[PDB]
Amino acid sequence: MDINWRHNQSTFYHFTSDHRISGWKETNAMYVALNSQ
Amino acid sequence: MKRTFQPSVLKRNRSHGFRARMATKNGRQVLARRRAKGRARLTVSK
Amino acid sequence: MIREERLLKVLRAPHVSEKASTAMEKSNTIVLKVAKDATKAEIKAAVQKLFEVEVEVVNTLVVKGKVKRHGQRIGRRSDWKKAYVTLKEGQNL
Amino acid sequence: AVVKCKPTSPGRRHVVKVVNPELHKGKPFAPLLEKNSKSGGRNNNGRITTRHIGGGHKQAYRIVDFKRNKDGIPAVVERLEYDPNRSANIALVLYKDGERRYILAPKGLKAGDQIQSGVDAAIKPGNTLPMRNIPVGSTVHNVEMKPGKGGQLARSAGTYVQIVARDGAYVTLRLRSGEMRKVEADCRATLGEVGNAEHMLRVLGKAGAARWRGVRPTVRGTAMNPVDHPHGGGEGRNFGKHPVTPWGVQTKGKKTRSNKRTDKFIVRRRS
RNA sequence: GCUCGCCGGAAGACCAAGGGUUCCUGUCCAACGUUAAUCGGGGCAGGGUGAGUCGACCCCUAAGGCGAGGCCGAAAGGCGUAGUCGAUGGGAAACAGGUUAAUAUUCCUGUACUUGGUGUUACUGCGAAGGGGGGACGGAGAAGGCUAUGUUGGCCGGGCGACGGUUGUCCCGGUUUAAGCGUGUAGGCUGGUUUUCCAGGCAAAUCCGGAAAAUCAAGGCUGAGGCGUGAUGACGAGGCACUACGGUGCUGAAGCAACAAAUGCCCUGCUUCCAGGAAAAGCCUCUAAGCAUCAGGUAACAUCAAAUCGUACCCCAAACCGACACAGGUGGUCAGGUAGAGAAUACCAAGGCGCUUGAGAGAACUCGGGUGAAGGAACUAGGCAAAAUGGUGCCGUAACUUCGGGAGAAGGCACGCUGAUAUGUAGGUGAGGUCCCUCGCGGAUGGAGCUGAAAUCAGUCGAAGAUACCAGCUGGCUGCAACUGUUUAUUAAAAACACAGCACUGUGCAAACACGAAAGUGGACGUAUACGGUGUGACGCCUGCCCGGUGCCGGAAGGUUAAU
RNA sequence: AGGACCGAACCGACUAAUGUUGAAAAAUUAGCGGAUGACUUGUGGCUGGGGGUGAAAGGCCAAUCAAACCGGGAGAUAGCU
Repeated sequence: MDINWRHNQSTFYHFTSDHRISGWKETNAMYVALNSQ
Repeated sequence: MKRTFQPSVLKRNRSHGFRARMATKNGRQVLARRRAKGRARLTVSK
Repeated sequence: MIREERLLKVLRAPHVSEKASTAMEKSNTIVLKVAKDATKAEIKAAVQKLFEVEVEVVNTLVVKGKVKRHGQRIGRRSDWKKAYVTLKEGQNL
Repeated sequence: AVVKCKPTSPGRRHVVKVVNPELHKGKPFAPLLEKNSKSGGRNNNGRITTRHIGGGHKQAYRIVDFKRNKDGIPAVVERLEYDPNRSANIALVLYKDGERRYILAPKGLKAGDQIQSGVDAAIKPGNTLPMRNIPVGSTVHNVEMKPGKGGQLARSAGTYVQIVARDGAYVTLRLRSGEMRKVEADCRATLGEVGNAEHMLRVLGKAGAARWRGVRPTVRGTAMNPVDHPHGGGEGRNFGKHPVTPWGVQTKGKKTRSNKRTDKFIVRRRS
């Protein structure tokens, strides 16, 4: 359980996805930034 | 959805197996580092 | 011919179970654990010459070892080989 | 015979076929066939060296006799056949000693027709003979460039070469290019012109026809990004550059012959 | 255990890949199981995988890998000849029934087949990393002959029935049988046989190829299925005797015919079309060197051998890939009934499941749905969403057009059930009988029986007959793109990319060009009617002027101009 | 006959709604496009990082791409926090 918890905390450490906050969290930040311009 | 690891034993061995690490200079250096690090399984054979 | 020094090392134990038992009491076959590298000619010759009976035919399977564990330490047992030795009409053991 | 297809279903609207009722409907002659594996445009390094190649139909190679070595033995043309490896058709011929061979089919040549290779051959279309024995001003195909080597000039369909001069040990040849070239006069050549001229009149009609001759699509350079082709980029259509190959060498004019070894043999370049 | 619901071209069954004991039995409930658990793919122990014929190994090869020498390269190393590996392909042979808690084309019963070794006997020219054949192989389409399978009748066994009727044009069930061996059919292909001669198959050849004759008109090859045997056997609905009520033994009737019919088989066929459709071995043949009263070949018989590894279990999934017992992904094989064109869809059979939290209540609100007065786009960025349309036959159908289309334009009418025509027709199939015989798996006649649309007329029911499920909304003007396609895996499917077609330009073959310190390889076993690059992008009418700038091509006089 | 027409398997992904600490690190449901072809799919092989491949989007190259991943130079450098 401890090994699975360390690896499953280590899941989104090297991500790329920009529309999702922290790799996973859905948001509207594309529209927020885009409307700020 | 179709994930990346679609397993096949024959491609596992032809690709990353022992006779294929020993077949060249750099794979032999791979085996040398795995033995020197001291590793329970060197290649992926079975 | 097969040398007798080879031919003694092949048979290892009689196999006791209920499939073995019904094979003896129903179809003349004695079931026995053999050497892992033992061929059917060696098992046939070794039952011909070590229990002095007449063997009709041998059928050999290989049984795979079970991954047990002690505490939190695993381990596979060990593969063995099992020979179904079909005798002729005149036999005892 | 060229035939416009009737325009049922687009795709057939613009097709022109070149049908030939005198070609053999059936299997080719087997012991002159061999395996011809398709490459994909890719060398022994795996890399695409010639682009736009790949796919298409499976083809078997046909050993065509370009040398024409059986001298003095006559041969009757057994039949004409479709060859997938060429523009022209091939004639299967039967020599008098019982040996069949495929030759390139010249223009007039039908089934049941005598051809004959060698020095003392009659001058009539289909006979391969050395060019010191052919008259000046004769159409001639399947020309050798070195004696004994095999034919390499005028092999593609509807193509001939005219012999214009015999100055010494050399014959001046008007190649189909328009180029005047000197060839050694001991080089064999086959009389007549090679015979499927109407090949150039076909029109293919759709995209998949090109695809089934093994010609993958051609992405044009200006549609790419600047990292890909020198033409690249630009906010809608934007050319602005002198037109080049994908490797920067000028297309549209720039001469790319450098031989210096065979410049002796070129009397006049093409125009 | 009885009911109820769900899947049933799957949510059933069998595998491959992958996993690796999860399989089966006994036992335990700590943790694992999104709850409880006596249960479990969990814990512990024991058991379980049986092969000459299935698969692998093996023989042969494709793509491709590696590669003695070799060519090349500062070194490492690249390429590659001989060779050697490499299946996803080619190559010998087993089927039915029974059995275990758990394996079975493997065990048992019955009946078989294949390939090698050895021995005997009879005849005898055998012999290759060599020659020839063969293996040997496309897309589409069309029927014909069959079968699997199903339906109905006959037969056999059982029932006469909780509620009106049900001894009959009644109800329920069964009606199965293989490989192998023998026969040779519906098809399909090909003229056959004998003699002589030859510049071909590196040599030889009796084989192949070729050229002459002569004669006969048939022979040969291949082939589904049927039929006979296998099989007076097995299986069989059910009864009988004991019954650790789990079953265990014994016995066991009929076991036929008609019709329908595949996407399976004849068929690697046939017809056709361009886009012109693997290789090598096994296999059959020919001989060379050699061996020639020997060895070897062929045939019969006998005898021996056929090793090794896989075999459990899941396999559209709780066991594989997805961190999960995850609403996802995952190749092949089998494919019953009724309605239906159908592998759609509805309801079902075989079979398998009810999705590992439940009990209530019946607020707002959210989600998935049903219906809605009058109105009917007034909503809105925009008819988004929903509603509507929806089948088959027949009538009918405009502009425009590349003469194909548009077109299912548009718009209509008919549709159930019953009866008659006709105790079910037209059609399909086709027995007994009869006739002939080159006599049988034959052809001619004949129509019993079975199957069976579709139409008209008459009648009848309902508000409604394409009644459910399933199943086009239509028309008008216009921009872009000719069209089918492709693309931003994961906010962009588009007018963008592609395209056929056009043009310009390079390229004479050791081609230009590309990958490569090089060797080499692709271009291409191609040769200018070809190949590469660039732009434009079907088709129709067309494509005007400018060479001063930048580029390219050509010129060589003069100026300037490096190493030396 | 057909890069032909309608339409399942099969391939895809146009719209809407849900979901958005999901059942799911891209799906479900209802409609939707192709569906004999430039199709689709299984098994194997080949191409590799300024390199591949690209019907071209800077797309894709193991949930990573205007230059992959791993290890090293390496405690880079950071007048900045």
